[PDB]
Amino acid sequence: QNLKSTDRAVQQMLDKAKREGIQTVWDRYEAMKPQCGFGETGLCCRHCLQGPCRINPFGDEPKVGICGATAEVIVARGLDRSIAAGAAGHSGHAKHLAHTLKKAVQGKAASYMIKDRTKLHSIAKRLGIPTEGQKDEDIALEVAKAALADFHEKDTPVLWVTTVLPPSRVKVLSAHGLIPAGIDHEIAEIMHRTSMGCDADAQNLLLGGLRCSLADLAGCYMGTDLADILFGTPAPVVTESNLGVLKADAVNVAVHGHNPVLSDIIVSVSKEMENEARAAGATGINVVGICCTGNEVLMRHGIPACTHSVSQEMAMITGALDAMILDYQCIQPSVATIAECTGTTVITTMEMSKITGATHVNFAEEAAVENAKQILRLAIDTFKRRKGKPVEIPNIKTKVVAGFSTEAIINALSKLNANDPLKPLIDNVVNGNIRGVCLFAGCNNVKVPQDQNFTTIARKLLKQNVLVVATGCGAGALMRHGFMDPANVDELCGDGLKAVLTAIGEANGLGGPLPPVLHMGSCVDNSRAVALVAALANRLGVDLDRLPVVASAAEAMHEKAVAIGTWAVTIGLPTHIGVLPPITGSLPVTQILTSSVKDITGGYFIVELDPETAADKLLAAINERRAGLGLPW
Amino acid sequence: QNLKSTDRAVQQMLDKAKREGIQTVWDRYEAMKPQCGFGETGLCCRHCLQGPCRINPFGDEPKVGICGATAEVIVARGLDRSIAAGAAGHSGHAKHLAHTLKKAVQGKAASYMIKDRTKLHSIAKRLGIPTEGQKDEDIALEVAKAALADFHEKDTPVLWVTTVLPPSRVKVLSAHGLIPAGIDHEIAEIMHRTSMGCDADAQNLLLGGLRCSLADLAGCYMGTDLADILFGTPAPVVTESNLGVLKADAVNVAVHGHNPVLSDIIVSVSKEMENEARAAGATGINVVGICCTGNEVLMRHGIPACTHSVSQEMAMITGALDAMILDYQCIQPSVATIAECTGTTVITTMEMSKITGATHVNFAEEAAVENAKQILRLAIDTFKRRKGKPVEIPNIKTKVVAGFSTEAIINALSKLNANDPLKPLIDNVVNGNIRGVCLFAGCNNVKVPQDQNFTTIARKLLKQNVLVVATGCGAGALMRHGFMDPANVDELCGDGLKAVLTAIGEANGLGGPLPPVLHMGSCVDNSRAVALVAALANRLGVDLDRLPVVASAAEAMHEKAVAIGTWAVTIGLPTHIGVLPPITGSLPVTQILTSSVKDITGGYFIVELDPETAADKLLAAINERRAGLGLPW
Ligand code: SF4
Ligand code: SF4
Ligand code: FES
Ligand code: FES
Ligand SMILES: [Fe+2]
Ligand SMILES: [Fe+2]
Repeated sequence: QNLKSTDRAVQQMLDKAKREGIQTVWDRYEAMKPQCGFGETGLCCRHCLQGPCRINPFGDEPKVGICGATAEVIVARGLDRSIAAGAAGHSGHAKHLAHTLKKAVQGKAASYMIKDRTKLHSIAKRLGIPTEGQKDEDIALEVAKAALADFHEKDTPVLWVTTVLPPSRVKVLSAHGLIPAGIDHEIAEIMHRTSMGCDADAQNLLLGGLRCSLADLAGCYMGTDLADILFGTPAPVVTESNLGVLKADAVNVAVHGHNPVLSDIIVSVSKEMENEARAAGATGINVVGICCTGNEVLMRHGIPACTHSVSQEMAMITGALDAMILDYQCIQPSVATIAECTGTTVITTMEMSKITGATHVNFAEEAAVENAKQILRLAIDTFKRRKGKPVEIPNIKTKVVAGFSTEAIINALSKLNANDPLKPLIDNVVNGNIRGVCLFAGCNNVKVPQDQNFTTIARKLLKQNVLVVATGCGAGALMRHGFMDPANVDELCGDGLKAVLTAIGEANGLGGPLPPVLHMGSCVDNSRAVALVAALANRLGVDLDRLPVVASAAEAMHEKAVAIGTWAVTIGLPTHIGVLPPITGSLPVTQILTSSVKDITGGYFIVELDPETAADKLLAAINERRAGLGLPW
Repeated sequence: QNLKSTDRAVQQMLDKAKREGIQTVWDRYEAMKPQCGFGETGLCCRHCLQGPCRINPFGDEPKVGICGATAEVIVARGLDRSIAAGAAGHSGHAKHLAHTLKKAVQGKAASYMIKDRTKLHSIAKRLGIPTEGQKDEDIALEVAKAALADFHEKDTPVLWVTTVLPPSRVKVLSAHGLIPAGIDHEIAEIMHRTSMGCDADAQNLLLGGLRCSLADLAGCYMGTDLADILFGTPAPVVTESNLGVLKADAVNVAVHGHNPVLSDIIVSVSKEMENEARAAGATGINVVGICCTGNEVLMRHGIPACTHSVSQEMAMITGALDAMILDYQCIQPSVATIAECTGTTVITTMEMSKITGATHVNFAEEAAVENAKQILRLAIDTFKRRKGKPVEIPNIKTKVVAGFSTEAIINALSKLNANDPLKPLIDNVVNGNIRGVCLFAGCNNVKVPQDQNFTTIARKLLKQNVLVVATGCGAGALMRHGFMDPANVDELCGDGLKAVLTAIGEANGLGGPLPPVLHMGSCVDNSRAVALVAALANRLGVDLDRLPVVASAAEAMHEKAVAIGTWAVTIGLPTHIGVLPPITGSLPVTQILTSSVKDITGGYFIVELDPETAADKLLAAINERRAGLGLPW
C-alpha cells in the first residue's frame, strides 16, 4: 500500500477496503492502465463532430486535425479550456459568497453577517469605495456589487486583478493585453476562441490563456476577501489532522467541497445540536474537514482535518463517518456508491452539483440554520444505526498549527518590527537565513504515491532555509506528515530558517518557534500568498519577477490547479508542476510555457516529475532570483 | 469524387487539388481513419490530470472513470461543454454587434448607423424600453445596454429568451428551472459543474445543458436583432451561388466567418474602390460569400455565395481567389497553408482569431472604412500578381432567391390577407396543402458526402407538401443544388405546396411562385425561424410543442450546431441530427435526449444517419403533431 499512499492511516484503510471488496480510486486507476497516449500528450481534439481527431506524437499519419488544426493549436486549445474551467469553478465560488454578503446586509439571510469589519473597510479602501460617514451595511453592499460587477465588461477592468497587484506588474500585463475585462467574459471568450475554426495561432491562444488565468486569480482573491468579511480573517490556531480525528462515540460529520457559506454554518449549528446528539447516545457532533471547505473551517475555527483529495474515500471506510456534507468541486462521485457499503449518509446541497444515489437537501442561505439542522438530523439518525458495529479508525493523527493569513503573518512579524513588519523577513532573506519562499499548492493525483512529491520537495527546501507556505491539499499533505507541528522544526529546518521561526515565535510569546510550514489556507487562499508577495514587492520597490519566490503544484489534478499554476506564471513566478499536463505533444507550446513566457511575464513553468530533481530546479530558480538582486546564495 | 461531395463544382476542384498535390479536408479525414471509438461514443474524459479516462462501450474494464464518474456522467459532461462552447461563439458574435451599435450612436464609429429604425422601435417595444418622445440614438443606446446586460445576472432573467417565446412556453421552462440567468453566467456555470468532482447526475447535468442552450438562443436572437438594426432587415433578393460566381477578370474577395460588422463594410467599401481596381487592370472587386458572413451579405445585398462549410478550401483551388477576409468561427485553419500554394491572401481581423501564416490586419469599427481599404488593397495587389496565370473556375452556378426574414414572410403572406397575414399559412396547414414546416440548419460534415443528407431529406419532404425553410450551410447546400430557384418548383414540390407557393408569389407580383425553400439567413438567423414559429403559436393559442414544425441539423459539425439543436428541442421541436453526437456510449443519456425530454419540453432529438429513414421519421413527427391538432394527415 505504500506504493499508493505514503500516509499510514490511508494504507490501513486501503487494507480494509481490499479485504471488504470496496473498489477505490487506486483500483479504478489500475483498471484504466495503460492510459491513452494521445490524451496524455494533448494530441486529441473533440471540438467538433468531425472528430475525434488525434495526432501521432511521432511517426506517420495522422499528422494534423481534419480541419487543419496543428498539434500546436490542438494542445493550446485544450489547455485554454482547462484554464477556463478552473476559472469557472472559482467564478461560482466567489459569486456564491458575493450573493451571500449582499443577502446578509439586505436583511435576507440573518444567519450571515459582517464578522470582520476591519477587512471590510480595507477592501473598500483598496477598491476605491468611500467609507467615511457610511454605514457598514452600505459599504458591504457596495463591495458585493463591485464583486458581481467584475464578472462582466464595464468601464473598468477586473478590479480584483488591477487593485491587488503592484502598478508595475499591472503595466507589464496591460502592455501584453493580459488584464481581464470581466471574469465570465474571459471564460466565454476562451470557449469561443477554442471552438472549431477560430483561433489557430499557439502564441495567441496561450496569451488568451494567461489572461483567463488572471480571471481565475480574481475569483480566488474575491473568494478569500468575501469569506474573511463574512466568517473572519484567520489567525493562528492549533488543531489535529488525519483519520484519527474521527471518534467512534461521536456523530462524525465531514464537510467536503469548497464553500464556507455551507461549512461555517454546519460548524456553528453542530455546537447548538450537542444535546440532541447526546440524547441519541453520542458524545456530541464531531465535525471534521475534507478538502478546501475543511481547510476553511480549520483556518477559522480549528476544526480538525480528516483527509484530503485522492484519499477522501478512506474516511468512509473506517465505518464511523455518519455523514458527508457536500457543496461542489473535488468530490469523487464514487462516494455515493461507497456509502451504500459503509452506511455513511452523503448529502448534496447545491442545485448544480448532485450525485446519483446521494440524498439532496437544498441549502438556502435564507434558511441556513434550518437547512443545517435538517442535514445534521440525518447524521444523528445514521449514528444511531451503527450502534454496536465495530469501526476501524486508525489511531493516527498529527498536531497542526495553522491560521497564517497574510494579516496574521504581518502581525507575527510586527512583534519584531512594529512599524515595518515586512522588514524582518526581508532582512533574513538578505542575510541568507531565509533563502527564498516556496508556495506548495494544489491536489494529490492518483498517478503519484500520495504526498510523496510534497514531502520530498519540502524536506529538501526546508534544509536549504526556504520559507515554505502551503495551501489546499498541499497544506493537507504537509500537515498529515507533521510539517505543521513546531516540535519538528529541529529535525526539518536548516539552521537559518530555524533561527527565524524561533525568533518570530518567541516574540509572539510561544516559548517556541512557528511551525516548519505556514498554512495559508484553502485553494482560493492562494490569493493570500499573492497578497504577501505583492506586499514584499511593493516594500522592496521591485516587481514579483525579481523576488526569490517560487510555487509548486507538486501533485496537481484539477483544472483549478492548472488555472492557479498559470496565474502564478503570469504574475511572475517560477512555477513547478509535478505531474505532466497534456502539453508534451507540442514542443512549440512546451517551449512557450517553460521558456519564452519568461520574456512576457517573467514567470515560467518547471515541468518535473522526479521530486528530488524538482527540488533542485526550484532551488536553482530561487538562487537565480537571489543573484539578480545582488544577494549571496 | 462523388463520394466526397455531391456538388459538381467541388468535384472538379477536388480533381485539381489531387493533381496539384494539395491536401484537402477529405484527405485529412482519410488519414484520421479509423477514428477513436471512445471519442466517437462519448466515453472519454480529460477533465483532470488523472486522465485521460475512457470507458469500454462493451466488455470488461475500464468501466468507470478514475474519480468514479460513470458513463452517464462523462457523456453528459462532454455534451454540456459542447453546448457551452456553441453558446460562447454566439455570445462573442452578439456582444460584438452590441458594442458596435453602442459605439455608433455615441459618435465613436461613424461607418455604422441605425439603418432599420422600424426594427429598432419594435425591439425596444418588445423589451419594454420606452420610445415615445425619445431620440432614436437614445433608444438604440438603451437597446445596446439591455443586450449587454443579458450577459450577466441582474434583476430580470435573460430578456432575449423571456421576451421572444410565448408566455406559456416561458412558464413550462421556468417550472423546470431552465430560463437562463445571464448568457456568460450560464456558460461559466456549465464549465464549473462539468469540472471534476462537481455535478454527477445525468438528468441534472442535462437540464443544465438545456438551460445553457437557451443562452445560445438568446445570443442568436440578439445577433439577428442587432444586425438588422445596423445593416437592414432582409427582404427578397435574387442572386447566384457556387464557384462559378468567381470571375477571372475581377479581384475576387471572399468574406468568410460570421459577423456582418466586418463583411457589410467590405461590401460597401468594395464599391467605392471600383476605379482603383480598374486602374490595376481588373474589371472591379467581386465580393463573394463563404459560410455565415456570406449568408449575411447575400440576405441583405444579394452578394453571391461562393461555397460553404466543408468545401471552403475549393474556392482557393480555382486560382482566382485573391483574398479571403476572416473574422471568426468555422474557418478551416488549413486555408493559411493552402494559400501558400494558390496565391490567395488570407487576412485575419479579430484579436481572438488568428491563424499562423495569415496576414493580420486589425479591424476596428472606429476605423472601419480605413481598415477595409487597407484589406482591399492587399487583395488588388494579389490580383496583379496573377496576371497571366490560368485559373480554373468551374462554370457552375445556380440562381438563388433569398432574403426571407420573418418580416418578409409576413409581408409576402399579407398580400393574401392584409390584417391577418399568418392566417393564409395556417389555412393551408389545416387543409393539408402545407403538411408542416421543416427548418434545415447547420453545417456540412466530412463524414457525410457533402449535401447528400440535406438534398435527400428535402426532396422527400417537399414532395409531401412540407414548407421547407433553411439557414446557414443548410441553406448553402440547398441553394447550390437549385432549391432556391423558383424554376424548380414544378419538379420538386408536391401539388399542395406548389399551389401555396404560386398563390403567394402571384400575389406578390412575381408571375411565378416563391422558391421551393425559403432562405431565412445565417445561423444566428435560426432565431428568425423561432420568431415565425412563436408567432404561429401565439396566433393559434397553443405552445410550440403542438405545432407541426420540425428541425433537421442534417450534416451537423460545429459546437454551435449542437447548441442550436439543443435549444430547438428545449423550445418544443422534434429535432433531427444526421451525424452521431458523442452520446451513444450512454443509453440513459440517449434515452433522455431522444425520449424522456418529451415530458419536460415537448421536443426531442431524432438521431438518424440514413437520410431516407430520417425523412420518414421527420414526416412521422409532423404527422403526429397534425393528429394532435385534430387535423387529417
Ligand atoms: S475542431 Fe478540427 S481537430 Fe478538432 S475535432 Fe473538429 S476537425 Fe478535428
Ligand atoms: S474528471 Fe474523473 S473521469 Fe475525468 S479525467 Fe479526471 S478522474 Fe478521469
Ligand atoms: S484518442 Fe484518447 S484522449 Fe482522444
Ligand atoms: S481515448 Fe480517444 S477520444 Fe480519448
Ligand atoms: Fe480545493
Ligand atoms: Fe455559421
